[PDB]
Amino acid sequence: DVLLTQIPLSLPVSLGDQASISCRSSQSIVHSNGNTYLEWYLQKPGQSPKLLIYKVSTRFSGVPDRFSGSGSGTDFTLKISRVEAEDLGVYYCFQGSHVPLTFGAGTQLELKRADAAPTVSIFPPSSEQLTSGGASVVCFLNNFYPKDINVKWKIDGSERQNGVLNSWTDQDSKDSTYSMSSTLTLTKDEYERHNSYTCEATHKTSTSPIVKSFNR
Amino acid sequence: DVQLQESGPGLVKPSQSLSLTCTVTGFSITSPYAWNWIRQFPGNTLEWMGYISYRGSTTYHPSLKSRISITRDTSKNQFFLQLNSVTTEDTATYFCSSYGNYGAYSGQGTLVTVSAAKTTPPSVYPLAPGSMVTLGCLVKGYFPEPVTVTWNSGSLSSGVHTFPAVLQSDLYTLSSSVTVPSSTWPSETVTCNVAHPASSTKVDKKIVPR
Repeated sequence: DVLLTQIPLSLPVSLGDQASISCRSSQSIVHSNGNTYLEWYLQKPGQSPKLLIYKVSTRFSGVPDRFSGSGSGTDFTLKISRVEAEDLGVYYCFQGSHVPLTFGAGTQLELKRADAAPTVSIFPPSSEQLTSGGASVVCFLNNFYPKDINVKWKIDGSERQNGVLNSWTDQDSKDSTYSMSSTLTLTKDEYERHNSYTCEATHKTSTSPIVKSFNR
Repeated sequence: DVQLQESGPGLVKPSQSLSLTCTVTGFSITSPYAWNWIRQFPGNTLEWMGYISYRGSTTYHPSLKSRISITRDTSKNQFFLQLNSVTTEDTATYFCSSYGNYGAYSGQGTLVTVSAAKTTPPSVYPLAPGSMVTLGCLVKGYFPEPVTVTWNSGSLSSGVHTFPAVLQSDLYTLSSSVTVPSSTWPSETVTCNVAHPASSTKVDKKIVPR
């Protein structure tokens, strides 16, 4: 199998800047007929991947001229001369030269912005849930940048990792930030035999976390 | 003008076989070159499964070859995917795609969930706190995907964050938050609207102070 290696996997850019994504072939992608079936797809959030460039440098119908593609042998490049907001998403290189036809891992093209600390919100279990013998403690770490943050839960002075499930949103179309939700799932009995519930936003520390808590 | 459209059961039990249909309009499936099936794993990687040429000959991914069959109906202008001993690991968005000198066209994709789980309605929990105020909603233990979460029937949108569903264990869970001015809550009504098509569920949950 031909392995396609994409450099970088995350590309932070400012609107109007140049952007370049590289696709490196683990072996030659020249088909038995002489053509190189190297393509670039763009997948916008909520949408399917759509072709931009095919046969290394041929633009597809309706693709702007800011998108160009180049390469030879084992190194191919996608260039975006001037980044527009509609251009954000995941860029995949694909080879159709040798079976099995393979794709790269994808390159998240992202909007660069100033660092923002998260808005940490902790919520005790809802009384409706306790009625069924479950107790979910919910925490939101909203509107932060970049993704260099983590959650830490503490129950009565001890870190807790079991029963924790995290979920991340894509880059926000409002302000280019990120958000995540963390859920600590306990039985009603587990919840009722502890008092202090802490949620923390941590960053390679060194740093002082943003702490939110409640007493039961 | 040119359009490819996937259809088929969006839920299959492990060991059973998935069958998908691609209906092409705009041009004949008899036009060069390849008529492909591709899949995108949950929040993930794309894998090319195989193709049927404009002349009816097939080429498959060597890993899939043994479980896979791609056929067509030139009269109906449709091509088909059959994938045999399905596993929880075959849960993906399946796309039908064409390729020629014009480039390529794709379908919108069809999500196929491979599970032994039974249709479960969600439990919707209002999340109130213990200048700006954040409220939440916990949509726990439903099956299958999807649900639709709104706040105040759609009239809130601005400071809303709906989080992707996490799968544990055979059931999905998701949360949503809304951040409104303190002058607005509890003075005005903030409601969480959750709908689960698969179980004809439509819950409205008022966020009330504790």
